[PDB]
Amino acid sequence: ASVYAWNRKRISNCVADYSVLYNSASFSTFKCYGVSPTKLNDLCFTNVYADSFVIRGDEVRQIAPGQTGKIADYNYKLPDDFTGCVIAWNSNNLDSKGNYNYLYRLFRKSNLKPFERDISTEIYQAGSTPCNGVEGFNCYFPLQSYGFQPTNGVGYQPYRVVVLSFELLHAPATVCGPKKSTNLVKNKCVNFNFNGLTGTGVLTESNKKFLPFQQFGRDIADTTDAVRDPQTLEILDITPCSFGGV
Amino acid sequence: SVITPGTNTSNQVAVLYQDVNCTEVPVAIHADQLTPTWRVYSTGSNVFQTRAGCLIGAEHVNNSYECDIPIGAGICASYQTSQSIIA
Amino acid sequence: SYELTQPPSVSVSPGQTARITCSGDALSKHYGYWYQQKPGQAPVLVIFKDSERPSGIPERFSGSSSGTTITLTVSGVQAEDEADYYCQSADSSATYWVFGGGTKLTV
Amino acid sequence: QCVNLTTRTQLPPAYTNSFTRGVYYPDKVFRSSVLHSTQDLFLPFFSNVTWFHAIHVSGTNGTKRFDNPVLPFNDGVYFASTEKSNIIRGWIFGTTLDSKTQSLLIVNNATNVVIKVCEFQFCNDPFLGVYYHKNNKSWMESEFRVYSSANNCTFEYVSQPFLMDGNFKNLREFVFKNIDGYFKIYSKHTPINLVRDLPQGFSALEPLVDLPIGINITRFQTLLALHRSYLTPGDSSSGWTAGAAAYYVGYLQPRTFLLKGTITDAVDCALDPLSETKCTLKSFTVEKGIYQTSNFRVQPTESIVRFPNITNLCPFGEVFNATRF
Amino acid sequence: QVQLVESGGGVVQPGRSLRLSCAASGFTFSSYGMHWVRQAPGKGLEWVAVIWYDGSNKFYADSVKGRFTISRDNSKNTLYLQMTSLRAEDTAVYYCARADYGDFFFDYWGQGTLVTVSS
Ligand SMILES: *[C@@H]1O[C@H](CO[C@@H]2O[C@@H](C)[C@@H](O)[C@@H](O)[C@@H]2O)[C@@H](O[C@@H]2O[C@H](CO)[C@@H](O[C@@H]3O[C@H](CO[C@@H]4O[C@H](CO)[C@@H](O)[C@H](O)[C@@H]4O)[C@@H](O)[C@H](O[C@H]4O[C@H](CO)[C@@H](O)[C@H](O)[C@@H]4O[C@@H]4O[C@H](CO)[C@@H](O)[C@H](O)[C@H]4NC(C)=O)[C@@H]3O[C@@H]3O[C@H](CO)[C@@H](O)[C@H](O)[C@H]3NC(C)=O)[C@H](O)[C@H]2NC(C)=O)[C@H](O)[C@H]1NC(C)=O
Ligand SMILES: *[C@@H]1O[C@H](CO)[C@@H](O[C@@H]2O[C@H](CO)[C@@H](O)[C@H](O)[C@H]2NC(C)=O)[C@H](O)[C@H]1NC(C)=O
Ligand SMILES: *[C@@H]1O[C@H](CO)[C@@H](O)[C@H](O)[C@H]1NC(C)=O
Ligand SMILES: *[C@@H]1O[C@H](CO)[C@@H](O)[C@H](O)[C@H]1NC(C)=O
Ligand SMILES: *[C@@H]1O[C@H](CO)[C@@H](O)[C@H](O)[C@H]1NC(C)=O
Ligand SMILES: *[C@@H]1O[C@H](CO)[C@@H](O)[C@H](O)[C@H]1NC(C)=O
Ligand SMILES: *[C@@H]1O[C@H](CO)[C@@H](O)[C@H](O)[C@H]1NC(C)=O
Ligand SMILES: *[C@@H]1O[C@H](CO)[C@@H](O)[C@H](O)[C@H]1NC(C)=O
Ligand SMILES: *[C@@H]1O[C@H](CO)[C@@H](O)[C@H](O)[C@H]1NC(C)=O
Repeated sequence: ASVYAWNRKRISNCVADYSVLYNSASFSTFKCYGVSPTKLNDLCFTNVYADSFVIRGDEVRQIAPGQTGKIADYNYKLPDDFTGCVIAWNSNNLDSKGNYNYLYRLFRKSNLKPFERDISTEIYQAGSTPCNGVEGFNCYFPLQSYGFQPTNGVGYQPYRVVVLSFELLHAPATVCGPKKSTNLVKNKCVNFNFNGLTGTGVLTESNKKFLPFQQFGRDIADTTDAVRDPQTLEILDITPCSFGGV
Repeated sequence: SVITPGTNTSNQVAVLYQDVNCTEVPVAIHADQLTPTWRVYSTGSNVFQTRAGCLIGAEHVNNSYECDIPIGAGICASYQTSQSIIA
Repeated sequence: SYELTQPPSVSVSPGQTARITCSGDALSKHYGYWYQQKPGQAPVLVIFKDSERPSGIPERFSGSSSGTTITLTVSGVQAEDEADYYCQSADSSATYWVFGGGTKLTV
Repeated sequence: QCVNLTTRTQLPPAYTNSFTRGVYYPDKVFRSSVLHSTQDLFLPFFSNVTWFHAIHVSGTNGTKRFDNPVLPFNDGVYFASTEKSNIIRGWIFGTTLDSKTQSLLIVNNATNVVIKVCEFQFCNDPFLGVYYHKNNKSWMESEFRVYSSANNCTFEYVSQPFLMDGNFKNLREFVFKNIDGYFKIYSKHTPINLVRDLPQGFSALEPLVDLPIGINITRFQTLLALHRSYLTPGDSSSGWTAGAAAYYVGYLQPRTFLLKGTITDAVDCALDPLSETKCTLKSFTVEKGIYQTSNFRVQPTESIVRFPNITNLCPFGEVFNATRF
Repeated sequence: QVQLVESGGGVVQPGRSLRLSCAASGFTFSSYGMHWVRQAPGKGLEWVAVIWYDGSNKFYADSVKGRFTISRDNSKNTLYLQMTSLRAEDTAVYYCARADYGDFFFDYWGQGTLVTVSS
């Protein structure tokens, strides 16, 4: 799809091994923002919101935070707290013939708020003339085509640009990396790990009953004090061993 | 600065605007942005001009007693009679 | 909606009156009715809610609704019995009405 | 489909006091009554709410009375329902409420609640129907008249029935909460109570199912199931739950609180100077004395720009559209 | 009792708008939703059309949907229409029908407008 008409899939219920994704060598431009690409498929991410679209390859720099000009102000905006990833690679065999089906948003009334999809197609009157559908001076229709002719220079090729959105350490975790679950340890000084919430602790038992819903409680200091098992659904209380001196 | 006899005691409070002359209280906060409890604390009747800025929410008397809640500049407050925050 | 199942023509003449059988599974949801076509081409309702006849009717029988089919309102015959009947089994809330091609009554 | 049920609007409701009834349940852990400062979005108390007349059943003469309205959504609403005989069979949502935006269908049924996200051609006022057969006594097949244009649908979910069915009024109350990313459902069915206000006590608003969709949601419409006939508006003659079908709409606003033989709940917002003092001290009891809480400042009344008297424009095109450099 | 005084059946081309009448007698007019039942001479009855009491929804039957517009007006005191582009189907004795909700019944039936196309 096009950049303003970006298609979003909510990908759920995964044993998601992302390490084989970027190690496939077809993917040319790869970066990630809040997580490094080394430790993607060791964690849980609760979702993948993948927003998938094709840009011409000259215009691929405007999708980082702190950018504007054609994509971020008009087509599709990434906010400054985007923790996910940017994947880009050529599709000149796929999305280029003179291919003209892919389009762009060239004008908006205001600046585009991030993670929204706008399909407004009435024209932008930059001047004081109330124009209707014409392409004269200071009044313009906002949508023109990516003209994907394959036989031009570098940057003219269609780049399939997919960004990936997710949130970190939210309570229902259903998209995770490949890792088999171990079994319970019962008051030992263990290196614990519960859906990415890792550390060293002594895991004791729990008998005093909150309410039904979310994964973790946490203390005054904001560190976790008592943590959910994601399969058996009881609570192990985190105590340490041997803090202090000699 | 608020002045209270305690939440155990009462819910009557008095507010000291500090160091300022006080025709200017309805521009000194956005009480219009605040809850309309604060329009009593934006304008009201129990207003007495005091050396450290004036006091609202309390009644000025001339009768001198023991300094229960000190305000400043020789002025002290107490909560008594039907009970009221007297100054 | 779709058309109700009816007999086209029943011809009978002893004094015992055979019952016209109207069938179908749509009578449970709203139920099978009777509409006349008198001499004069002046139809009236003669029996409504399967049970009650209105005021000032020429007094005949009623319906019972035993399961799928209903025995109708015909009593012992007079000389004015040339008029026929229309099955009308309604629906719930989409509100479609089908009358059918009707019956005949001739001795 | 559209049997058009927009009514030129009848006798208005009063806005009766909501006492609490509105605290939902955060977390799964094991502590008992621990005075807990967690932060989540909960109900304000003793301000305005609204209820409305569902099927405003008149006396001898009236009109047809299906008046189920379309409302905006401020990213979370406490819902309540006095009704006991299960005419509420779901809810519908959407921002455009058209085929432009994928639209939440949640619809209750005799053995499940279907959950769907799909851009539907919405009828402006659809309705559902529960009637009586002549032959079977209570066969409650339900005719879903709310979704028409199934274009780009992805979400399909089969659950338990949310509203289920005993003399007195059972409040079956809900908190829904639009958050971008995940959408939250918080519900309570109370036992039997005769209060013609919203019935007394707190709410144990338990969580049942989560929706992992979390899109833009702007506007709201709930669902009422009634076999309304086509026929006579004065002789309307449905007569199902006359007057006790009143359902109650809350609101949420950014606001802070305290939790609590187990943990339950409480508060932490600054509204008056006294709650400002309890905000700054972070203490619910405040003792006797003078306490410096916050700071005042005289606000900007307007804006002025002061620029000098120049008229002509700068030579941009004398280099940017010039000959050469 | 009600008996529907309707007239004005007459000359029409096939594919021509004739604005037939169903004036009423006996009953109140913004508290009954009036039906229409047709009958060809030589066949039985069949329901065709119905409105509500302010022109809100205008139901027609499952083969003739959209090709009619029956309506109302409180001043004219008739029932006007345009039958739009008939396909040699409007050779019948039209009637209206007053229903009063005894679980979806019809009560009384008038005299009958007859409209004819010439083949
Ligand atoms: C819900 O309520 C809706 C509004 O009701 C309101 O609220 C309620 C509570 C109550 O109080 C009401 O009183 C109140 O008004 C309502 O929706 C309305 O439904 C009407 C259905 O008949 C509909 O009328 C039709 O409109 C279209 C035009 O579409 C619109 O046009 C406007 C103006 O240009 C535009 O702004 C819009 O964007 C739309 O495009 C029109 O085609 C219809 O005419 C056709 O049908 C006639 C039937 O006999 C026929 O005579 C016509 O010739 C025509 O047939 C064919 O038309 C095409 C057109 O391309 C030709 O190519 C073709 O050759 C024709 N012939 C054949 C054989 O195919 C109709 O408009 C009527 O036209 C006749 C023509 O003589 C006029 O006499 C009438 O006066 C016209 N009617 C009106 C009302 O003006 C109406 O537009 C809808 N309104 C709205 C706001 O949506 C409905 O009750 C409920 N909706 C549901 C249940 O979905
Ligand atoms: C009338 O309705 C009831 C339920 O409302 C039908 O009862 C079902 O009977 C079958 C036969 O054993 C059971 O397996 C089902 O569990 C029953 N319940 C439902 C909800 O289907 C009853 O059969 C109906 N009567 C007739 C004659 O069909
Ligand atoms: C699997 O996980 C779910 C939720 O985490 C839990 O309810 C269920 O009991 C688990 N099943 C087993 C066999 O552990
Ligand atoms: C609260 O106030 C009452 C009377 O003012 C007093 O008897 C009581 O001891 C007080 N309690 C505390 C904890 O201050
Ligand atoms: C307050 O303002 C008025 C007028 O601006 C002035 O006369 C007065 O002296 C000021 N000060 C006090 C302490 O009232
Ligand atoms: C208090 O002091 C003021 C100062 O002018 C005086 O006018 C007043 O009479 C005094 N007494 C009372 C009872 O207010
Ligand atoms: C709520 O809204 C009504 C509007 O009818 C208004 O009269 C009332 O003052 C409002 N506030 C409260 C607290 O009821
Ligand atoms: C209601 O539930 C039954 C079985 O659970 C299902 O087969 C039926 O289609 C549902 N009704 C709808 C979707 O209208
Ligand atoms: C549904 O989604 C597919 C995905 O590409 C799209 O091709 C199709 O046009 C969509 N359907 C409609 C009616 O827009």
